[PDB]
Amino acid sequence: SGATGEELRADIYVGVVYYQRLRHMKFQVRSTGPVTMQPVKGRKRHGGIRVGEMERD
DNA sequence: CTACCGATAAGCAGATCTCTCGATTGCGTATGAA
Repeated sequence: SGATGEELRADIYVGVVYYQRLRHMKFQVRSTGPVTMQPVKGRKRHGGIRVGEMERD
C-alpha cells in the first residue's frame, strides 16, 4: 500500500492492457442573465434547466 | 295509416424523459422604366 506502506493481504492482479480515450469530455450554471420572461434554452447561451412535469410531481 | 325511437355498420380527433453538438432553411413568375 502507498499510505500505510504495509503489504496487502493478497497478491494483486496486475498487467498491461490497451486503453483508449473517448471524446465524451458539459457543466452549466446560471444565476441571472438571458430570458415569456422565462430563461432561455441552451448551455452555450447561458440558459437554464427546465423543471419538467415529472420534476414538479 | 303512422310518429317515435331503440335493435342493427361506419366518420372525426386524438394519442402515444433530459441534455449536448453538427447541419440546413422548397420551388416558382409578373410589371414597367428605359
